Amino acid sequence: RDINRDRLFQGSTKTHHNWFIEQALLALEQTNYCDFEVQFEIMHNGVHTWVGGKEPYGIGHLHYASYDPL
Amino acid sequence: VMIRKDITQLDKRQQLSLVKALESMKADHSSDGFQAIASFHALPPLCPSPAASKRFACCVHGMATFPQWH
Ligand code: CUO
Repeated sequence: RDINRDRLFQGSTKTHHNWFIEQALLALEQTNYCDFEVQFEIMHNGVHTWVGGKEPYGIGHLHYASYDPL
Repeated sequence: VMIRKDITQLDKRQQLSLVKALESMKADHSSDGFQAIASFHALPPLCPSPAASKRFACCVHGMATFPQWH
């Protein structure tokens, strides 16, 4: 895992508001399950990319990601 | 159900309130005020009476009652 972007820890100064939180909260807002899932799933994707980074065998790749314990 | 949580867990907003509240409490002129509240535990000693020649500190320390008092 090449968490090239350590930047993840760069949250907001207020600290509550975070990108994840903003994204997640919005997802929570929807009543419809389907609508909820689209937002929900995308938020999910971010972690995969952030950890995997550039590395060929990692979280970032669909193929490889299951291998990592994260 | 006011909730007491680990200090670490606390939110910035949660923290925000405590910091402001205590600071305001510090200012509080009232008997309810912080300086006054502090006197409950120890000096100035209030126990025998608020105005009594010999005063003892309010510690039901070394007693069964101790956890209740605190
Ligand atoms: O102070 Cu009297 O007990 Cu912790």
